[PDB]
Amino acid sequence: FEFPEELKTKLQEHINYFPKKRQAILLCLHEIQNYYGYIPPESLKPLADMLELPLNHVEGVVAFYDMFDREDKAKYRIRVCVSIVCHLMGTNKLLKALENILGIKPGEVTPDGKFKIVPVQCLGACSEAPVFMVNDDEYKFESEVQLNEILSRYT
Amino acid sequence: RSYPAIPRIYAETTLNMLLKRAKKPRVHSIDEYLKDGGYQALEKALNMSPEEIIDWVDKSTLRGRGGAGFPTGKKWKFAVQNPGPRYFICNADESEPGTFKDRIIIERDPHLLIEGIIISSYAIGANEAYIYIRGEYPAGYYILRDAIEEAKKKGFLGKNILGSGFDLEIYVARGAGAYICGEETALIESLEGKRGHPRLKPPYPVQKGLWGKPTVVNNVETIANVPFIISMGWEEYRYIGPSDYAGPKLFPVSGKVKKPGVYELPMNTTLREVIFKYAGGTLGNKKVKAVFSGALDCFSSEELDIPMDYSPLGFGGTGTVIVLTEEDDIVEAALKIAEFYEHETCGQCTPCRVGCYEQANLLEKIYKGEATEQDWEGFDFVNRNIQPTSICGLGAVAGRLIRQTLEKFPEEWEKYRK
Ligand SMILES: NC(=O)C1=CN([C@@H]2O[C@H](COP(=O)(O)OP(=O)(O)OC[C@H]3O[C@@H](n4cnc5c(N)ncnc54)[C@H](O)[C@@H]3O)[C@@H](O)[C@H]2O)C=CC1
Ligand SMILES: Cc1cc2nc3c(=O)[nH]c(=O)nc-3n(C[C@H](O)[C@H](O)[C@H](O)COP(=O)(O)O)c2cc1C
Ligand code: SF4
Ligand code: FES
Ligand code: NA
Ligand code: NA
Repeated sequence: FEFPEELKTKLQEHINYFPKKRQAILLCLHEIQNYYGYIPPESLKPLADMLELPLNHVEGVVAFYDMFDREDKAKYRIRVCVSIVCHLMGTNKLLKALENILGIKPGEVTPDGKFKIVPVQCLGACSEAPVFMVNDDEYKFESEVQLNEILSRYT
Repeated sequence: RSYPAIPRIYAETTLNMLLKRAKKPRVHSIDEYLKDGGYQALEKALNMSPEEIIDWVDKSTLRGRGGAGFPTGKKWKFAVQNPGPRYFICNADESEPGTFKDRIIIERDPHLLIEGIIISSYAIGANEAYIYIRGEYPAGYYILRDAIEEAKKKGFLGKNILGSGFDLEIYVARGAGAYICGEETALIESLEGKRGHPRLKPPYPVQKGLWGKPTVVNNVETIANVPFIISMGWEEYRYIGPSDYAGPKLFPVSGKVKKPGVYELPMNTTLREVIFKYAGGTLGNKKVKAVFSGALDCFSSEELDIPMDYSPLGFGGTGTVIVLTEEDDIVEAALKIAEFYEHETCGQCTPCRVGCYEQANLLEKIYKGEATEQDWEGFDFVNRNIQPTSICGLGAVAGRLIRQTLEKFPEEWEKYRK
């Protein structure tokens, strides 16, 4: 397995950013997941080499951090807050609307690999509950009609 | 440039300090910051001795806005009695349920935080500073990276800052989904490229932190106060709110209020005033049942006249106000808090690892009416026994709020036990 030069160049930039190469590990894994739509297991040995860390170290870091996904490729991750304030203000209404539009539940991917619903803890936007993200974009859920408009922008 | 979409969180201030620009829901770039006299406090600070800056921050009464309220000046004094090099860390991990105070400074007035970091780094003699921002704040990450480049361009960062001989670089690190990485020693482990496993304390980071060197960890909101202390002087700063708990404070208010958002208020403000005077009262004018101080404390409707300060009888914590009204099920709410701690324990300590899991597993059975008598007694026992042998605050408090709901709302819990 080899990193495409465009991705490899970004990874080297992160590794060169901090005073110590190993400090770039999370920025590199974010970059890899951004590129592939998940962390390919095969990607970890080359990354370990670039960070000058043992593979078992890199594997343990991927396992520890909940944003990284080695299982499912998805173009867009719909992160739905399931914590106290979003639960009080209508997490279940948002999940119902997502099921009506996409036909999937939390933990599932659409058949085209486009959308994965990821249940997450408090996203720190609680005044705007119930909260969701679509990759890096973050939104208050108002209604199914409003959610349908937002999702139409992701192609 | 173009940043990811951010919800436009409502922000209101009676003091016009931390939220002078951040009350408007948009990025304020360096030109707007300079127009408002931004970076003049840094110029003033670099003409003072580091020890003088520490004395001003000490005398200001500034206390850790991350939630523990440790005196900031005293934390700096502990660091500087230890040999260098020293590191300065801005904690931007903000992941407590209900807590969104730090992100509005980061995303709207990043230069207020940057100016704070530079003055604080100078005060403790750190030439290397970090911002650790949670993975789920991508917009904040891009905004800070852009803002740091602006500061470099204007000569507020790099070598020999404004001919002072003081050198500083600020590195922006990102989290990747762990609440525990906000714990200052787990944060440092993550900055070292490892799993977010808290360290046995003592030592405190100010003695042994990043690469084992003296390290100050301060919260975004703490650091955002430093420019005001230098600009106004510690005496004028102490005129803001009560003289023992002085300065502006941010209150992230959510749940069943008419005006959920961030309120900049003095800390002599009561919890009742936050809800009814500022946040517009309750949705449908329903009675307050409880306030969750994030995932830390549960206050009943009999405890609304407490001051929002760091006093023993005060609200304390992050200033996070989650409002539940008369129709909200306290056991359902307790279950969401249990689920949070279940999801976030790092598992190093046995009572924390098993206790956070069992507390959530058993409380789910209770909530769904599937609990045996042994499950009920088991739940009570595990709730009281998460803290033993714990080496960080998570284990220490994972049972705290839920225990307060059992003591303050027994009638509601008894309904489930039947
Ligand atoms: N803002 C957020 O999103 C979150 C905030 N929190 C807050 O975290 C708080 C607990 O934090 P901790 O760091 O465990 O509290 P702590 O009270 O043990 O320490 C507070 C600060 O003072 C320093 N300190 C304490 N004793 C010291 C000593 N003897 N010498 C030198 N320095 C000393 C610590 O190093 C730390 O920086 C809770 O009250 C909670 O409100 C928790 C989770 C998330
Ligand atoms: C589990 C846990 C999570 C924490 N998360 C945060 C956080 O997101 N942000 C923060 O500033 N402090 C957090 N803290 C508190 C820090 O350990 C530390 O006390 C604080 O960052 C020091 O800064 P301050 O003195 O300016 O408040 C957390 C503590 C614990 C026990
Ligand atoms: S108390 Fe819990 S979260 Fe803290 S170090 Fe121990 S196991 Fe990890
Ligand atoms: S509880 Fe959902 S954003 Fe905080
Ligand atoms: Na602008
Ligand atoms: Na914001």
